[PDB]
Amino acid sequence: ADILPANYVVKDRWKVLKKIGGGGFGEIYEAMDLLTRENVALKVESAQQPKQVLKMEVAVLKKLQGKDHVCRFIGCGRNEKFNYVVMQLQGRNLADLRRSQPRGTFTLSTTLRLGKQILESIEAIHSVGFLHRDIKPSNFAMGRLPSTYRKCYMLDFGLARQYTNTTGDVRPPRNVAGFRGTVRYASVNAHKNREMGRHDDLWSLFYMLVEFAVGQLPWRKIKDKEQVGMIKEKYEHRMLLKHMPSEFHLFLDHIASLDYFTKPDYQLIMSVFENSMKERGIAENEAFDWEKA
Ligand SMILES: *CCC(=O)Nc1ccccc1-c1cnc2[nH]ccc2c1
Repeated sequence: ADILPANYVVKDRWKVLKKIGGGGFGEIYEAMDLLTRENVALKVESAQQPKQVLKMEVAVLKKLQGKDHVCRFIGCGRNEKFNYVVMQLQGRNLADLRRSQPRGTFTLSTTLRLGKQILESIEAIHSVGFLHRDIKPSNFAMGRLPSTYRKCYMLDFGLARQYTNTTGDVRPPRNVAGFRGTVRYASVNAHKNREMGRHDDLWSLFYMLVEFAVGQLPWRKIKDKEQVGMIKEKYEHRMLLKHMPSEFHLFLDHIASLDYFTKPDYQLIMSVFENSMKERGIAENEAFDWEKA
């Protein structure tokens, strides 16, 4: 049930090499560019598929050309079997690198640095009027190039939603909106099936880091969406920060004090990182855990 078989050629330029991603709403593929000879990420959506998501993916991707932490947009096109998008290919994702770590934990060096780069791409997308809503390790990756290999990127805009309007006002929230994502990094907003904000992409960020440092989350074992929520709804979030820098009592207070509407203070959270980095002699020119330096 693969949309393209190998050695298929889209638009006489992109020879499919293998599948690399699947899911409900599309398949992803490594392709050789036959024009420019580099390889590339070709994502594809069935033409008939009900939930025409890819197109909206390609709008976010296009508004974000210019920004860092975004794959270069190569091309898109549709025909009577599948719609396609072409973009730059990236390296190991964070989930996979995190598991590679002996203890399943990054140093605080690598965590705080990742922190800074993930937060930019979040602000970035907020800036062009979209929530990611599905923020997780496996949704970020590293470059594979001299020019990018120490660069962490953002993948998927599948679950993305616009929160503004044509001008720049905040769309009104739905009275309900059913969480459609990954439980482990879901806010309590999402568990309560309330319309997600920019703060909810920042809750996700918060929990991602805690797991990169500490190496686990309280609920990591559970897969019941409802349970997890009830635990997260009852848990003391300061208990996570017991082995984490004291600058993360601010990040937590800040996001616990936001709603849908209220814009987050991105600079504040960018400091919690840069301060904690400083009170620890951590430089950006430091190696990452996976590096063999
Ligand atoms: C530059 C993009 C990259 O390396 N990864 C990628 C490439 C091509 C298509 C998709 C992705 C991607 C998109 N959405 C996703 N949702 C879950 C996982 C992914 C990966």
